Amino acid sequence: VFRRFVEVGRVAYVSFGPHAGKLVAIVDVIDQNRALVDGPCTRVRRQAMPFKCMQLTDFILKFPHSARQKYVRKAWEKADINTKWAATRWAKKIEARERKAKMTDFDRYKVMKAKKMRNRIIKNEVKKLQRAALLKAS
Amino acid sequence: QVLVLDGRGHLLGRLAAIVAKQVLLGRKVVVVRCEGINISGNFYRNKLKYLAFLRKRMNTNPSRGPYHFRAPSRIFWRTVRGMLPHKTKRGQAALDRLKVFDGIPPPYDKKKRMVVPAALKVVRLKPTRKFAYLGRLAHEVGWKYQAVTATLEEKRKEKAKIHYRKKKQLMRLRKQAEKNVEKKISKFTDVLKTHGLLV
Amino acid sequence: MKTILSNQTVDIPENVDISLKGRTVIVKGPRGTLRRDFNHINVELSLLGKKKKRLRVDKWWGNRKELATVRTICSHVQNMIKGVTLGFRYKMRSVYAHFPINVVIQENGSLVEIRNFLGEKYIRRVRMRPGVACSVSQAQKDELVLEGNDIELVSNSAALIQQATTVKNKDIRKFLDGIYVSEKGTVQQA
Amino acid sequence: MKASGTLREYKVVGRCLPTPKCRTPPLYRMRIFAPNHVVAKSRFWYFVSQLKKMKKSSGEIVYCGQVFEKSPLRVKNFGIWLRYDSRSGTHNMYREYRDLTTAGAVTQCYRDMGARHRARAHSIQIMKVEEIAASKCRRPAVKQFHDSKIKFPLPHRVLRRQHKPRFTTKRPNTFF
Amino acid sequence: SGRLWCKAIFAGYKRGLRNQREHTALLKIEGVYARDETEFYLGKRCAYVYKAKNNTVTPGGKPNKTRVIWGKVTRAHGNSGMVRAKFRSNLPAKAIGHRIRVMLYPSRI
RNA sequence: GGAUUAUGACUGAACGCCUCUAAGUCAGAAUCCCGCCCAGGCGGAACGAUAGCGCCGGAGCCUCGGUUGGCCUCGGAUAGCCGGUCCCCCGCCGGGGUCCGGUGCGGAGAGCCCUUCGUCCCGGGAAACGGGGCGGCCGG
RNA sequence: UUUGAUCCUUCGAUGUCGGCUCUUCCUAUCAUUGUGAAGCAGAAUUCACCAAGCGUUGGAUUGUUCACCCACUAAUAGGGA
RNA sequence: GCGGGAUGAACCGAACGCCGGGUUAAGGCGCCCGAUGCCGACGCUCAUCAGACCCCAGAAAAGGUGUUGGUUGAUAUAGA
RNA sequence: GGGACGGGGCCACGCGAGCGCACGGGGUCGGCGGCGAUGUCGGCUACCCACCC
RNA sequence: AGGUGGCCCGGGGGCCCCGGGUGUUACAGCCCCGCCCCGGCAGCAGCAGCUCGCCGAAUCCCGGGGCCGA
Ligand SMILES: [Mg+2]
Ligand SMILES: [Mg+2]
Ligand SMILES: [Mg+2]
Ligand SMILES: [Mg+2]
Ligand SMILES: [Mg+2]
Ligand SMILES: [Mg+2]
Ligand SMILES: [Mg+2]
Ligand SMILES: [Mg+2]
Ligand SMILES: [Mg+2]
Ligand SMILES: [Mg+2]
Repeated sequence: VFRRFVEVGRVAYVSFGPHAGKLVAIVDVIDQNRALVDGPCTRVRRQAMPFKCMQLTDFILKFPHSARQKYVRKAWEKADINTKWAATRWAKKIEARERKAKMTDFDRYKVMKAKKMRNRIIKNEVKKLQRAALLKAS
Repeated sequence: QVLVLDGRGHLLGRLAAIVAKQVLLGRKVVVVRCEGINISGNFYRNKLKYLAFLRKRMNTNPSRGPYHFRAPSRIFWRTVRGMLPHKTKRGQAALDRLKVFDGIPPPYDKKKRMVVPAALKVVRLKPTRKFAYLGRLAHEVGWKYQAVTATLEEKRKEKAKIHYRKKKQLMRLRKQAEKNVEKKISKFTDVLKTHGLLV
Repeated sequence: MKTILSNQTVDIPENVDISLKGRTVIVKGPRGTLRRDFNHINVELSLLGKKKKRLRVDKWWGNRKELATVRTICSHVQNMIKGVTLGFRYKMRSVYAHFPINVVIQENGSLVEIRNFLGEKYIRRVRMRPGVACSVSQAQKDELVLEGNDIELVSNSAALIQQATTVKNKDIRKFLDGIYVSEKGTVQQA
Repeated sequence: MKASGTLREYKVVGRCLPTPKCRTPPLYRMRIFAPNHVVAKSRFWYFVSQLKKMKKSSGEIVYCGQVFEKSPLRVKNFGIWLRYDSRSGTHNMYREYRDLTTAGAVTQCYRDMGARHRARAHSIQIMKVEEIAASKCRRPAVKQFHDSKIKFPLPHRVLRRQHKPRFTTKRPNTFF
Repeated sequence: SGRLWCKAIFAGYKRGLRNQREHTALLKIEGVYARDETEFYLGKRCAYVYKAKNNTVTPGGKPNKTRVIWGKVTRAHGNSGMVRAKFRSNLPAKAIGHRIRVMLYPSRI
């Protein structure tokens, strides 16, 4: 089975390379493994980009297969992609690895000082919900 | 401080290309279940590739001849001994760090085993090609112990289904006390989200 | 070159309801169920429609060596439906010139002894494949009818008693004996 | 020629030099594909010294300049008339591609003739490169991308960065 | 009251294929896997700690049984994360695979 | 005895017909490989009998060195999987189906548990079924 | 596995023809095992494939390797180290 | 004499006082074995004897509906 | 000729006297700290043994 | 025309898509040509830290690592 399709008018997410972590669309399919790619709002110039550096989401937006740069900006800020991308459960765990890499050593000390009391409470509840299922059983 | 490895789905040259470097760099490696390894190419070509090695015995006293081991362990140890300088005291003091087992012994079943992704058949082979197992190969070439290994690799799968059930049974209790409590750990999470741990 | 898409569809009649879990199909109906797993072929089986009235199979990005696998599954599925609705009946004669060929069924349809072939005292203890029920015909002098549902279990076991009885060391332009196959047919008729 | 990098695209005009015999000579011009502005000159005296009696010692390269592309943001369907020698007897060819620029559809032409014919770099005479509208293409590797509603999935994404997590614990996933 | 150094496995001298130059000894560092990361470990004082039979002096302590060979990290090597090192006295062949330390303290942060 | 060569056949496309073949499936041999049979490795196991000797917790002396936190476990698929419902049919809780949630894996090894400067007062929170030291059984 | 051509190594020495005895090896297969085509009805015979595990003899004359002839046989195949 | 061609009187780089630092040549970078643990780029190829780098240690005429390209005319909404 | 208040650049504008910094005819400190008598500090070479090449 | 508003024939769902045909910007869009100061403006081998180059009398400043002091 398949669900996510390459189709004229789909928004992909560039994984690596020079343009790290930007949503961008697909205008055209040149060949088996090459295309014509543009995103005007996330600070990208209209260029040619392969398929091995993009992983793709379930957003489409309707425009012609060689449309110039305006009709994309109309369909883009019409559907408001730059909020629904940031409202997904997929680009919140990106800034989570950014907050994790940008952690000051004091802000690591306040996690060692927050887990250590935090999980001696869960363990003191599981100890009572094993034998809250054992008083009934015995 | 001691590595472990599985043997299903890994290739033979790609695994021994990682392991003959990681041994020489001071790291004890144990590779278990070396009958689920599979070899590239079809079956009958790797069998004639091996029986043309079994025909090569030293002519005047074959007891001095090439010791043809038949187990899939002492084959994987053979094809590591080739990737090592086994005449010098930095080869003979490295092969006593490696330890190879057929099947899986009880000292290494209640431990989490690591899996190399760079040597897997589904990654490093096109999916329209042919592969060949090693166990059915050794049985075809003189290994007498599949009728024991198959049932000792049956009694532990039955023991680990049970251990996965009681792992789920403690996890649900953990997510229900984590549903009851969070009135009083409401403040020990607004300090974790702003440091990126529960997204 | 690399062809981008090729597909094929099969209509199913409404005495049969089919489904699939993953890649192995199952088809049940008037005479039983059959299951065949296609896990070595790497295609996409889709089953379009409410009431499940037809099937469709795809293969993306394939060369000439695997555009062959579009039709040769549709055939083993039309054969899967025929072997459940109708069921197969292979009729096979028994040519002999001078000695009498003796044919006797052991095990209520699941074994065949063969005697007196070319005067050979050597009986041939031929076993069928589990799934096939042989029989001596009626309203005909010499004839076997093999019946069953799976064609793969029928035709191989039919060819076994065709190769069990051969001719050693002589001509086969003159010595023409054996139980040969006449007609491939179904149990009942549409 | 060493087809290294991507082939840039030069336009060369050249001539013989004036004699007391003739007052002014006429001027010729070609289209040369070259990695730089020197082997376009050493290719120009080969395609001129294969058609007219003109040598390097009796001429001068009047102008040798880069030619940009009129529209490098559109997608175009090229078509190339080749002429290549072989191990036994020369041949002509006509072969199409699909690319943006002529420079990339000849970087592609030299790379595909290297792959499918082992025609080396010193055996290839590019005579004519013309872009075409979509009707007169004859070969099936282009006419199949002629659909307005094209649609295909990415079936089997084999992973990379094979050695960064080099010793992991979990088996991967190749369904996306 | 914990470790204040970083692990480093000695790997080989700077050799060609049929020579060898023992005055420049290679290292691998657990955690670094490219040449672009190893700009942190330039000029860091590395060391090597062994032990022997007799008893020797120790700066700020009673004479123990242990000995050291100090050193220094000079420049990178390869595209993977290997790095060279210049010790004062050239190293023995007993330590191929054993453990040396590298410090951090001639810092540049 | 097993796996199969040579060769002989089945279903079945490419080539709307065909066809032993390209994917899959069957029978098959003085050959190959194992048994029966002969030796038993700087390879192990169980059981005994144990002569100034062993089963059990003190300051000291010579030597041999490498280490400077641990992870106490499903099996497997890759043109697919993971978890709740077992509301419901079936097995002595288990799987099968329906359905509800995730799916570039967050019930993530890019990971999680432990965290070592010491003590004395005074309170706020969280424990109260708690912390530590000895008599009743197994995992095997 | 024939004879020739050449002259690189050994002439302060590599013991030089045949046979007896004795292990192993190759296949370009004479016979036996399993299989195809015939101007193959059976019986006989010729042709080819996988295939070298197992066999391939007793004697007169000659210094003989070579030859030639009498018997038996399943077959009296050819050679190297 | 030296680095490379696994090995080697002549081939390819290069010609020497004893030593520190740097960079290169012919060559090479899965492991032995210093170096790709590049998100390397585009394609052809399945062998029951695949194949893999000057001198070099081996091989052909002819064949193939095995496949990938190509070339010339003669049947295409002229149902061929 | 200014155009009737115009900003930046010109090594243009046969005994002058004293002082100092210096990317200047090949490195100095006019800077320091812990270890030392029967168990320890130095000695490359010369003797035995192990290892990399 | 790399076949879209519509229009029109055909099959699926609880109007919508996917189907094949007709014809000119259609309730999408592209391309070619004339003129409006090479129409007007920012900018310029582009800090949309990568659409495509060669350069420095038309080029200068900081900082880091190593080895050596005759
Ligand atoms: Mg006969
Ligand atoms: Mg058997
Ligand atoms: Mg069989
Ligand atoms: Mg210590
Ligand atoms: Mg002599
Ligand atoms: Mg002698
Ligand atoms: Mg032969
Ligand atoms: Mg060589
Ligand atoms: Mg030369
Ligand atoms: Mg090498």
